[PDB]
Parts: sequence; structure tokens; C-alpha cells
Amino acid sequence: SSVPSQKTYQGSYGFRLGFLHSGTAKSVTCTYSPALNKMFCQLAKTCPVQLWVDSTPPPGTRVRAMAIYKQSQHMTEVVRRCPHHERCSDSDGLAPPQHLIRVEGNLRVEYLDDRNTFRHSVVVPYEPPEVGSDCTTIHYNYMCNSSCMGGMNRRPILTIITLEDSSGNLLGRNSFEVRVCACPGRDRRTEEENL
Amino acid sequence: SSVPSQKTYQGSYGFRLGFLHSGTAKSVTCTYSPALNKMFCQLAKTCPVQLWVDSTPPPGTRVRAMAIYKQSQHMTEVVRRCPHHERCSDSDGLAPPQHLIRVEGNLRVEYLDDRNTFRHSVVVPYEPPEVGSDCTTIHYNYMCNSSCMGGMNRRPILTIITLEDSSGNLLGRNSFEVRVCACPGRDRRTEEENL
Amino acid sequence: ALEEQRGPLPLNKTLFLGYAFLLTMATIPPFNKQYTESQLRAGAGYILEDFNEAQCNTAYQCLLIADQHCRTRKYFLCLASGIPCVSHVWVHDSCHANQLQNYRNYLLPAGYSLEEQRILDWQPRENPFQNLKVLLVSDQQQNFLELWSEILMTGGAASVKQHHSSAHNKDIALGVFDVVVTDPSCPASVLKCAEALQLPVVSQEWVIQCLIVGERIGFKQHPKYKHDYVSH
Amino acid sequence: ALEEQRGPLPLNKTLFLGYAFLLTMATIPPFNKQYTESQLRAGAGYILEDFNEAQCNTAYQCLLIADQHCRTRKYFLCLASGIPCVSHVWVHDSCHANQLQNYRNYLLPAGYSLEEQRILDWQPRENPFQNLKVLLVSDQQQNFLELWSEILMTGGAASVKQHHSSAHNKDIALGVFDVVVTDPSCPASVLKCAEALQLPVVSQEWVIQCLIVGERIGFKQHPKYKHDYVSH
Ligand SMILES: [Zn+2]
Ligand SMILES: [Zn+2]
Repeated sequence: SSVPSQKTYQGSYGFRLGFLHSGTAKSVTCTYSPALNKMFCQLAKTCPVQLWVDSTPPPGTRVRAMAIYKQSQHMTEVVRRCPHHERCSDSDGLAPPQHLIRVEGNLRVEYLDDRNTFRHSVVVPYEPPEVGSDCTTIHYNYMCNSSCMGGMNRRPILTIITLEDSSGNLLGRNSFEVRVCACPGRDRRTEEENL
Repeated sequence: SSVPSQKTYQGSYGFRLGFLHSGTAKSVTCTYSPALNKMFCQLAKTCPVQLWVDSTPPPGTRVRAMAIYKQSQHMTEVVRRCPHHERCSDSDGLAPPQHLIRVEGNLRVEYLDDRNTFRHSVVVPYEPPEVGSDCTTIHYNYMCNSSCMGGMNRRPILTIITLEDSSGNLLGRNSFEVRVCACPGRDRRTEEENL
Repeated sequence: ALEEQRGPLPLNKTLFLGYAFLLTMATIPPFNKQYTESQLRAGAGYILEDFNEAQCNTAYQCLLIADQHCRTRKYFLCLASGIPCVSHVWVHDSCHANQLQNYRNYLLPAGYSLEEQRILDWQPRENPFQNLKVLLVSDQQQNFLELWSEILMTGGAASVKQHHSSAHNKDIALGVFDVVVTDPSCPASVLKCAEALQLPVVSQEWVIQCLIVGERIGFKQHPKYKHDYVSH
Repeated sequence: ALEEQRGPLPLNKTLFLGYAFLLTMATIPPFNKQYTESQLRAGAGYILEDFNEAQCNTAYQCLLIADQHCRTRKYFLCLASGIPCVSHVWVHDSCHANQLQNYRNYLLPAGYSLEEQRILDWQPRENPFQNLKVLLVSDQQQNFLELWSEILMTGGAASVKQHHSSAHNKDIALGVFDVVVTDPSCPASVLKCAEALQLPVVSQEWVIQCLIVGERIGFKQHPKYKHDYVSH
């Protein structure tokens, strides 16, 4: 009955998150609202998330991504893929069909199905930024819509990004709310006005 | 519930479409009406669509054909072959029996059945014009009549022709209305007078 | 060559379970209202003998099956109540794939439109008679007063007052009404009053056409809307 | 593409054993109340024909099954009684896996909230009508007095006094009530009495909104709560 911690912890490496600009077009596949600290994106579409640090983490460091429900009444509930989509061939072989969050582009990804908590998570090795670039970029895939009956079922989620040493010890944490939908741009504008 | 886009987009290559002239005889198998930007043709008859461009697209580029209903009330519904005709041997094997649009003459033609939208599309590789010619001609086949019960069922459609790079990114878009019917030329004249 | 279209009986016994059907026809694979209804039953489809929006609202997914668009009482009730008018060919194709087909690809036309002068496709619409206050006048309970009162109401009318042409004493308030739907048996007193009260008066063709087009149309956009219009 | 969602009949004949289900629908996989019900019976699920909190309290784990949130008598009885409102997709995914799913991942929303102006998810709540003494005034046994009396009571009300609008002689003690729930058929004498006794008078919408929000809301936080509010 333990809800993973979601408190911002820049840590010793000064860990921060970065996203890409995308405006509010309806053809936009992923857009992030600084105002809401919430990413709006579509099913199975690429979601770039940027890792920024002030000091370089020693190789052997990992980056974990995990989804938890945002509402207090559901926090203890495990976030998973609805049955309908578990029964779909989109399985790239690497990712267990029950995982909401996936990583594309990286061949060293591991999937954790936590025997004690029962939560799902996807982790990859930490890699320094690319030369000529100030940040490591990981590409995430959300395999269900926020509305999926049987899955997220309309409940908003938070994605927690964790920086860990090889032994799993916390080095840093950040997080952002996510809404997987048909019109990311449209929904971003709608929600930003609602403030 | 996303309706594929139908906005003209000539793009960086200046992509335009072209059609052959074919008056209004009752023996004509496919006739285009500029006034309506509409092709009238017969079942399974060859329908030549010409591809014009100002700059030559890099090879690896693709041409995708897709039909969407024209009327707003039906745009979210997927255009497909009526069951009656799915049950007919005209299946050149290459073409899944459920596709309305086919391409003849080419041999590299692929048939997309989109796992998320559920729409059908037919895409072949882009090829530069023929020497002595100013455009690339693609031969389309429409396997049902606009009137087929359990299919288009009298609902008028639009064919959306898309120029794509090898990664699926949009490069160009154009479109024309289509009526598959018994008497192309007769109907063309009838509809042009109704203006 | 006639069984070919017809299709078989469903095989799958529960093919139409959860569906209820209403059948009609006028007065293109021949429509066999006999084989069709037997196909339906073999699939556990529920056969509605007469219109009933009770079952159509809470118990079953209701559909009207016919061979083409009709001008029968059932066709009108379905158009007025939003029940889909589907081609029997949907039944035939389904019994064939032993799988339910998408009825949305088999919608029959709504009907022939006078104003348009052509057969019109059906499309979603608001209640054409929403909150309308009607006065029905005629010398025939069944065929007119009963018939239209039920269609008007199912179509959204706020109220319908049935008033037997001759056999009825005019102790009604003609100002409360929006329209008078009547026929050639309408007493002249009612007409002269409606006129004086600026209350429009029409024939049943006005109602029918409203149902076909999907909206409340002009009380006078066509001669046939005159309640006294006669063949000729 | 329709059986796909539906799912099969449960192979495990006792999949829903120990559960009772109540089904309804309003007026996104089409909801086939018939096939869904056969799926539940095929797994020994017990089908309740109407709300009954006897069996829902002792004998079975009751669930209301529907396609979305509704404003029906049965939806209200369940929201008021804490019987969960579950999507029929839960029945289907359970048959598909031949294994009971977590219905907590299939909860239907409570309903549309006037104050929030949007659909509200359902969340745990105290009896909204805990220790409320209610006086129901109306000219209809079934539909109002019988209906709301039951809903208020299972909602934790201490007492509900039914009192037929016109056809009832005002020999009650209006001071013993907290609220008067009524419609436009409320006698002016009661309104005038309540006004002086400072006892609030509302419409059924006040009750419904409390059921949807999951808490006792303002007697006057919205116009529709005035007993006399009419469409318009
Ligand atoms: Zn899903
Ligand atoms: Zn066809």
C-alpha cells in the first residue's frame, strides 16, 4: 500500500527535466505545458523527455520511468495497460504487454514488474549528452489513452523519472503529469485556460 | 475519431495533381470534371491520376491513396468495400479483398490497414516522370460503386493523395472527389448542370 | 439465383441477441419479409410487432428493416424517434458472415423530398417537432388523429390535441396552438378562425416531409402542404 | 469487429459466483444488455431484477453494470447505497480472460454536476443524507414519493415522510423536518409555512446532485434546486 514518492529531488547532480516545444497544432503528437507541468500526447507516439544535469553521473547510473495516479483517492492503485490494448500485436517483443510506458530507440531497456509493490517501470542506462548537445534525450511511448476503460480510465497520471545508481539508490527524481489523448494541442489549450 | 486531413498542401516540391480529358461519351470509363474537382468512373476501370512536381522528390519517397467520406456527418466512418463484393474472385491476390482502392500496373504496391485509425490506404514508391513526359501517372482501381449497399452506400467520397518521405512525414497533399458509377459521363454532365 | 442473395439462416443462434426489429415495405435483391424475419428469429433477434419506444429505449438496440425507404406508419415512427432504418441486406449479409455487420453502412434513405425533388439520405437531426403545440383535425380516429398524434409526440411535440372534424364541438382555444394539421374534412369554422388568429394550417404531407428532411420546414413551401390540396 | 470487444461466454462456469448484478443504460463499445446478461448468467452471476439491499448486504457482492453514468432510478439507488457503478466492459474483459478483473479500473462516472459543470468521477463518500429528516410533497406516488423516499432512505436519511400534494390534508409537524423535497405541485400553504419555519424547500435535482457529488450540497447553490423551477 505504498505510493511511490513523487517529490522533486534535483540531487547531487542537479537533475532537472526538459521537454520539446511544439505549440498547439492538432497534428502535434506531443506537447508540454510549463504552466501545467503536464505533457499532452497521443497513443504510441514518441515522447521526448530531456535529462539535464549540472554534474555528470558515473556510468552505471540508470534512469527509471514509472506511472502513478495523481488523484489521492487512486494513488495506491497500480497504473496499467487496459486489457483491450494488451490484446494487440503492437508488442515490440521487448516490452511486456501490460506496461503503459515504453522506451523506443534504446536497446538496453529493462522492464521491471516489481514483486513486492506490483508497479511497472521501464529503466535504461544513463548516457551523457550528445556532443554538441546539453542533454540526454529519452524517447517514451504511452501505450493507452487516459480514457481507456479498464486502464487509466479517465484518471490523470504522473510519470516519475528517477535517477539511480547501479544499486537502485535514489540520486534524483522529477515528475510531470501526463494526458494521453486524441488532440494533445487542443487539450493543452483547453486546460491552460481552465486556470 | 480523427478524420484524416484533406487540406491541399503543395509542399516544398510543389506537388499538384493532373487528370486526362475524356469528354462525356457513355463509353468513357473515367472522366474528370475540373468544375467539381471530381472524377467519375466505373467499377474496377483504370483511373489515371497524374503527379506533377516542380522539384524532384528524393527516391524513397512514397505516394499514399486513401478514401474518406466527404459529408461531415460521415467523415469519422471508414470507407471500405461492401461485403457483397469482398465475396468476389476479382482478388488479384495482391489486394486484400476489403480495400476499395487498388493500384494496377505497379508491382511494389503495399496495402496499409492502420492498426490505430482502422483506415485503409494504398501506397507505392514515388518514381520520377518518364522521359518525354512531365508527370508520373498512377493507375488506380475503385472496387465498388458509390451506390454499393453495405459499402459506400450512396455516400460520396474523396480520395486523398499523399506525398510522404520514407519515414511517413508529410511532404505533399492533394485530393479529388470520386463517384464510381455505371455512366460516368452521364453523371458528370448531370452534376455539372446542377450548379 | 434467389437463395444466393437471401443468404442462409444464421447458424450462430445468438447472432442478433440484444437486437429488436420492426419490419415494413413500400407499395436490389428481392425483399423476402418472410425469410428475413425467420433469419432474425434463428439468431435470437427480437421481433417487435408494432412500434414501442419502451423496449427501444431500455431493453434492445432497435432497428427497422425494409427493402427501401417507405411511407408507412412504422417508417415515420422510426424517423421521428431516431430508430435507424436499415436495409434487409444488412440481415442477409450478417447471416452470411455469421457476424453482425455495421448497420451504419446499410442505412436506407430517409425518403423523397418535394422541395429538393430527389431522394434524401438520412442524417442525424434534432427533434423536428420539439415543443410544438399541435391541433389535429380530421374525421378519422385511426389513419389520422391516432396516426399523427403518436408520430408528432414521438417526434418531440409538446402537445397534440385530437379533434374529430365534424363530430366535435369547437370549445378549444385556437391561440394555444402553433399549427393545425388537418385534411379536406376540416370544418370551415376552424379554418376561418385559424386564419383570423394567424394560426397556420397544413396537411399531413407537411409532417411527413419534416420527418424526411430532418427539420421543421416552411408551412407553405409546397402546395401539397395546403390541407385541402386534392390529387388533380 | 464487434465480437472482439464483446468477449466470449465465460468458460469457467462459476466466474461470477457470489455476485449479483443490476443492469441499466442511459437515454465506446455499443452496450448490448442482452449479450452481457447472458455472459453473467453463464458464469453463475446472479441477475437482480430490481434494487434489493437485502441480498446486496448479505448474500452477494452486488455491482451495477452500465455503459456510462445514467440518471435512472437504479443508478441513483446504487450511488446512494454505495453499490459500485461498473462498465459492462468489465464483464467483457472478465470473460475474455476467464478471470475476474479489478472493477476499480472500470468505474463509471457518478454523473454531470451543475456546480462543477462537467462529469464527475465517482469517489468514496459518507451517506449524503445521514440523519436528515425529510418531507416529500408531490402529486404522484410512483415517480416521486415512492421513488425519492427509497433513494433518500438508502442514502442514510433518518426519516422521510410522504405527503401527497393536493390529495392530502396538512396534519403534519413541519418543524420536525430539515428539508422539504417537492415539485411544482406543492401547496402554497406548505411553502408559506416552510418559509416562516425557515425550513428549506427544494426540487429533486437537489437530491440527485448530492448523489452525484457525494456530499450534501447547498439548498440554494443553483436555480434548478428551487422546487418550482421549470424547463424554459
Ligand atoms: Zn488502453
Ligand atoms: Zn461493392
